[PDB]
Amino acid sequence: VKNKCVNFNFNGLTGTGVLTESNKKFLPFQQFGRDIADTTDAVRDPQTL
Amino acid sequence: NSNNLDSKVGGNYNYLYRLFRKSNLKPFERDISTEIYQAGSTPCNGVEG
Amino acid sequence: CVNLPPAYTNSFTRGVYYPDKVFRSSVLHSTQDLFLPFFSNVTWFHAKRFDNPVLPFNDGVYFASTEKSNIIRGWIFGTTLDSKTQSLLIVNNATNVVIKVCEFQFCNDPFLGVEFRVYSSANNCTFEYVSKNLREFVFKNIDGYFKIYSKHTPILPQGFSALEPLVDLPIGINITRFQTLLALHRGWTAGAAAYYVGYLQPRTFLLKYNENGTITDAVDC
Repeated sequence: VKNKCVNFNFNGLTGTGVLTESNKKFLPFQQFGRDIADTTDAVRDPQTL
Repeated sequence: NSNNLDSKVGGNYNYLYRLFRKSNLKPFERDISTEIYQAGSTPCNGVEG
Repeated sequence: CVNLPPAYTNSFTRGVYYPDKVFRSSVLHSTQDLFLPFFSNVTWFHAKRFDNPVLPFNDGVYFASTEKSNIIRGWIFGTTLDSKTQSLLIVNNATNVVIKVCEFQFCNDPFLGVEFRVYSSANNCTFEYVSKNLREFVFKNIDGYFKIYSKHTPILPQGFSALEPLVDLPIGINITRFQTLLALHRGWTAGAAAYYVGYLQPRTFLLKYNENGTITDAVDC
């Protein structure tokens, strides 16, 4: 579900927020992305990739 | 507990432990050496006396 | 089995790798880890010329090899490279890759052929994973895990390139010495086999991640 405030669990990581499509590109040894405050700002979907 | 599988009436002697090492192991380390351990200062020539 | 003046150079800004598996963008990030200090004195071995001595492995190793015909094959790591201790052997046999932790009886002048003369015996195996260039490598050994990082570049250079995770191995052994594996030609002839060796120690670095998530510069504090 996109563009709606949801509770989510991604591979065990829980949280709350809005999910959108990104322009980033992860190297194959990466699943999560952090910001300056160590908070999770990006995630790879384990089915669609 | 496994006293119903790994126990034998006359005594099971197929499970071994290491005594008499020179120094202490490091985490997740494995030593499978079979060498004669020198307790005193006599120079063991690969025999047990 | 067949029984057949040092040099130095400077490592400017080499031996940097990704410490985490996390993606970061347009930031400066500081981290403490085992790194190769900047502007360090680095040992150089050429290839008559045939340098394959036993070198120390203190707390990790940086390795570089500038070849053009693939004569540096792999390595052997251990403590006492005889049948009394366990030892690790990484080798490319020209068609496959082998790692094969075992109890090896190693020869004094091990080498390959343009043919396989490395060891005399192998008794107890605990692991098997049989499966104009620069080719930098980094080796570490922490808590029973042998870590490898690697990077490839066409064209010691004086730039910046960060090494990427390659593999971790659960081998569980004490490692104190290592030795390089070379292949000699056809009595024998050598070739271009310059290889460079360094040593790591704990340092706090400041790395710079660009907008695509790539490390482009670093500072040694």
